[PDB]
Amino acid sequence: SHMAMKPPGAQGSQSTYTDLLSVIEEMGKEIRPTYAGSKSAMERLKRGIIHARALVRECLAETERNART
Amino acid sequence: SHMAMKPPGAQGSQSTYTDLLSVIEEMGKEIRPTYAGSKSAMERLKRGIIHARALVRECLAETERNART
Repeated sequence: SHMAMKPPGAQGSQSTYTDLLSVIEEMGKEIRPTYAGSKSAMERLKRGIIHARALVRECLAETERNART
Repeated sequence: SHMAMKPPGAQGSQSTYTDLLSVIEEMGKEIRPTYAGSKSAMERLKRGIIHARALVRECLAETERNART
């Protein structure tokens, strides 16, 4: 683990993978309307997990070949 | 069958990023009690996004070194 209290933001210029970074936040913000009983935002929140589940799965393939530090 | 194959760890070279694939689905399980008004589960859902977004930017460090899309 790494608690980035002093981060570089991200700046990982890899759009297809940065979709994953985006989706985490898109869900993260729409947790509040979901919690307020909005099934519309809840369905979007779910669909974010499906989107991000596929995102990680596809990236795993080349990240296996990458695995850099 | 179902369009969601789950490989735990074939080649050991995507291991920290495999944890992220777990976190995605573990946010998926928090959605239903969050929507049902459970503030504890909602906090676990948000802290799931905090965990997930961290793991993405951890990889973005090495993923900017990579350049596909």
